Amino acid sequence: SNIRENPVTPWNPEPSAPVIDPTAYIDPQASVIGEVTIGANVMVSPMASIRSDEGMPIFVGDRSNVQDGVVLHALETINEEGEPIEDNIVEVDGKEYAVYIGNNVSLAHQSQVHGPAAVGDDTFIGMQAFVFKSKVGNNCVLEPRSAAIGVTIPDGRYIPAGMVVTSQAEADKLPEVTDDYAYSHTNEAVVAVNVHLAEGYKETS
Amino acid sequence: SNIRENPVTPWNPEPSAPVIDPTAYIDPQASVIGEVTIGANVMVSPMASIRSDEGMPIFVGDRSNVQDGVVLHALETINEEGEPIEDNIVEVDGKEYAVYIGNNVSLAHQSQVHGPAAVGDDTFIGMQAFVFKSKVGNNCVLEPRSAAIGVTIPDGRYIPAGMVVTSQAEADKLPEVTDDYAYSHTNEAVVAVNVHLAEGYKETS
Amino acid sequence: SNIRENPVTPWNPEPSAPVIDPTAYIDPQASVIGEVTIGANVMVSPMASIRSDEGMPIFVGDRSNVQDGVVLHALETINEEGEPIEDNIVEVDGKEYAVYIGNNVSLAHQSQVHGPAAVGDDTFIGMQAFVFKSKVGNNCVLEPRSAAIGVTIPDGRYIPAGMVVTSQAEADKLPEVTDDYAYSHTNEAVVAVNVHLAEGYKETS
Ligand SMILES: [Fe+3]
Ligand SMILES: [Zn+2]
Ligand SMILES: [Zn+2]
Ligand SMILES: [Zn+2]
Repeated sequence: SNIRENPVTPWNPEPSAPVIDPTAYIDPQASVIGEVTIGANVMVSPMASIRSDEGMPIFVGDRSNVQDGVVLHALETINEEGEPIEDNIVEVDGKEYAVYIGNNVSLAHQSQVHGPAAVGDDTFIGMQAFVFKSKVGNNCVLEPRSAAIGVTIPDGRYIPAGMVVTSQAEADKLPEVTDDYAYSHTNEAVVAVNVHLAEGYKETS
Repeated sequence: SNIRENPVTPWNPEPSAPVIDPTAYIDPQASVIGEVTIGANVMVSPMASIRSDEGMPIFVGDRSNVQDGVVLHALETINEEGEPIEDNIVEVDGKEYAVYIGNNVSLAHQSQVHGPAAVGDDTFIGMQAFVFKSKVGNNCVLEPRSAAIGVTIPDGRYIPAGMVVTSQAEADKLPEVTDDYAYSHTNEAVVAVNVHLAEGYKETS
Repeated sequence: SNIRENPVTPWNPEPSAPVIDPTAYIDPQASVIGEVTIGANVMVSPMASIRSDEGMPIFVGDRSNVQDGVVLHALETINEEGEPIEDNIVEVDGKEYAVYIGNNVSLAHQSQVHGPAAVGDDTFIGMQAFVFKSKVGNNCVLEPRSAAIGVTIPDGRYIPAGMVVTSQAEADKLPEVTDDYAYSHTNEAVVAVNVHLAEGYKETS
């Protein structure tokens, strides 16, 4: 089966199975393993791998999409001594996650978000982009091949294609999304399309 | 099944199934969905995803190869009002495509071509490279980790490893493939090998 | 089947099947094809592709891990005339390989090692990183999105995130891993975790 429980390990005494909204579409060639919550109208495309086997949840909010070849995984959040590793946990609205993906977020083909990480609502994570040990605000755009490592990206900023942002000083000076910016409407178009695709694929299963 | 029709959606009243030449080899762990044409002696490797579900065809010419983990997909080419989005369509020899891959083209492991895009004959798209909203000429080489976004790459040029080309002024000044260039014969060697691999894999099915 | 022989071709008269230690865990959604040796306690994750069909072995040492979406493949090592192509072969401890991955090595999500290549013991190859025509020493760290092409990386060095190293002069001046370096203990933590994951996943099969 492509939707599976995680295994018993020293930090995981009890396997967890994914909680998937009935309106989500999970492609038969995607893999979803472990403590994962997937929200309404989410599309998970072929060859995506969402794997939550190192403790604590990976959450994917409503009307988000996880495109072909995308990987979601996270660093260990509970050591063998049962103790939570606080550095590897993100907090969003009073709850703890290994990876938090907000609502209306697009994770475009071959991108990767690796916990600890949070991605705010209405954000586009571009093709082949990378997010690790970072919090990405709402209404952001990571252009294709950009990366954010170890930083907080403020709401409404974009990272130009190919740029790798590793310092908070850099992240603080990223340009703003404006109406004339080439990717300012990309995420809303992509979300609308993928919500329709998920419904159409559901009608084939 | 790993070869599948695309779904019914507002822009796609009738599902299309892939048209695949009998001499092509499609790995059982690849995915090919929707309005896709695959030519003679093409090799499609494990974990590749070719997905044509947003309108108009993805074409892969004869003796081309689509290696492990490669993604082909395209932006919407027909809006919900049935109207063609001309910005998202490429024209090659009087025909319209969402993605056009020419003959004898190598899409090497983990690369991605995202429509609208065209790739001319005898071109090598290197490992992890990225092509989006671009036309790449014939006899070109994209070295590993290069990218072409929003540009036209003239015939016979190469992009050095890791370079991300986003402006036409940059693309116009790319170096030429010459006989002493390290990748000048790479594509022809790779094409010959993959044509033989496709035949050998066909004999195992 | 996801574990398969390679095909008969002009350079490969006899198919080879993978040799896999009984304590290794190969995910059902990974692909392993051809002349491949996988050592003890190795974890091979969903969507990884290890493909040895162009001659000579791909070796993955004990307690190594091959994470989601990783690709291992190699250039042709035997031409159609039966003659070994020495440029495309690496030698490690008196034996020849197309790709050699040492013991306790982590190939993190979406990375790729393409032969000819060798990766020494206790080395971390970071997320989305790329190694091709290179020898990477022991105790090295390739940070996410780094790449080494055509070079030898000395023992105990790291490549900063996003850096693409293509010249030996560059590789010779890479910084050293020290105890205060952010990734100095990452590989040992990741190896220990993955050895435990492999055992837990084995208990589900
Ligand atoms: Fe797969
Ligand atoms: Zn991970
Ligand atoms: Zn797409
Ligand atoms: Zn290859």
